Amino acid sequence: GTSSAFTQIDNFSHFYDRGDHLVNGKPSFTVDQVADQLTRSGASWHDNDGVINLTYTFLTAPPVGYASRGLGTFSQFSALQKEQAKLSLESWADVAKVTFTEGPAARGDDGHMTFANFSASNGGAAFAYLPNSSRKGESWYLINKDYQVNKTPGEGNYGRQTLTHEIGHTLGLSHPGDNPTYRDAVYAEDTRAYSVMSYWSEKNTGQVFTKTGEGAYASAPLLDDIAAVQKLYGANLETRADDTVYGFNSTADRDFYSATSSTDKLIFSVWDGGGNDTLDFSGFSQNQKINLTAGSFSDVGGMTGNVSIAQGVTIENAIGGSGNDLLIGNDAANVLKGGAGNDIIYGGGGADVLWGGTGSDTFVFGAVSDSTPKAADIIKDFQSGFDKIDLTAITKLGGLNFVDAFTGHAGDAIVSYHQASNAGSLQVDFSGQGVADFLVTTVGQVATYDIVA
Ligand SMILES: [Ca+2]
Ligand SMILES: [Ca+2]
Ligand SMILES: [Ca+2]
Ligand SMILES: [Ca+2]
Ligand SMILES: [Ca+2]
Ligand SMILES: [Ca+2]
Repeated sequence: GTSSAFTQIDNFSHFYDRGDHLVNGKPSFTVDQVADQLTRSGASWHDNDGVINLTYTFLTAPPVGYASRGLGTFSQFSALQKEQAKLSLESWADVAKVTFTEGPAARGDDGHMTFANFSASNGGAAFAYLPNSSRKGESWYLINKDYQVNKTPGEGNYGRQTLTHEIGHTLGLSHPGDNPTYRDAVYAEDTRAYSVMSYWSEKNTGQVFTKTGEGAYASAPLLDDIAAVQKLYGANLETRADDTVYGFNSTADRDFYSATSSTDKLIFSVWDGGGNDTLDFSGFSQNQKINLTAGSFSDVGGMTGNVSIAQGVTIENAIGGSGNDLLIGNDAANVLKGGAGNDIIYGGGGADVLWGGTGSDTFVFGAVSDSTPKAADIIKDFQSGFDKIDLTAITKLGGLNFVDAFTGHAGDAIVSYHQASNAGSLQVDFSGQGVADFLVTTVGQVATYDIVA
């Protein structure tokens, strides 16, 4: 078998797997299957420049025919709503080739949107129309004494998510399915852990973002939303194409990608056009499970399934917090830092740079190709007697034969140390060709007893 450490890594890497199986009695849909689902109406704005340029107006007066809509008193968006709306608009433009410019409809634009409030509850909390309808571009928001959610939209609250959700609808995204409850969902991932378009909470799929009496809602497009809107309009590869840090010490310049306190409730899906990026969750004290796999989910900031990387995005670095975290790299050369606590770090393929941080850290290797002589990982702060290099996924617990020189026998391993440069190394000849086919270098001495195999 393998160690528990490896099993924890493997289990997490597969924890949110989607497609080809039932979950909650419903088919599990992959991101692409949901992208189709969310765009099943066939409505979209049309381009051309290969970009959809929309204009939008915060209506200052009721349109012609307004009174017939049964919405009651019309009112213009407040400055706060306009500010939040713009942030919501921006979060969509960030991921797909659609732009929103405040202004009147213009012959040069691909469509025009309108935003406004109404006071009669009968109109519903908020609503919008698909771009193929006669009321294309419109979204309306209820505000009255009995319903105040839309009066103060803000990062993380439902008021902001409503703006995001309604704009998504005006862009052509349908709600995930047609006294309905999650039981009526067409697919398993129809919850707001995967899409802001969903009516159902993340609890239905097992994620935990918050507790009773508190609201926690992604302010920006989530994993499936991004897939859906890019399917419609193409991915916007221009955004944050330089190096970007998301989370703590964020350089993403987006309120929803920023954490400044251990109590922050991050719920976001990372879209990025390139560069050398980092998910920095160093400010959290809770156990985290960070997955750098494209399209995968992470448990961040004491919550679960709240962070994800959009399909097509390569995130290279991760920094855990003070909790006992799991860090899973991808094929790229990753820099993974555990932070305090007892972490389990899995670099994956490519030559990685691993920092255990303080605590007792375990560096897991699941395949020889994870760390070869020509592309070796380096553990920058290995602490013998406390840290561990775990090769059980490879050796299946068969053990290693620690020698001073490869004898041509498979399983032979060599622990070396270079006192002058405080550099250590673990070489292994798994295949038994008489030469190392696996290599891990360290800063700090490694002893045979620090190896789990
Ligand atoms: Ca970037
Ligand atoms: Ca990158
Ligand atoms: Ca940690
Ligand atoms: Ca650590
Ligand atoms: Ca890697
Ligand atoms: Ca590696």
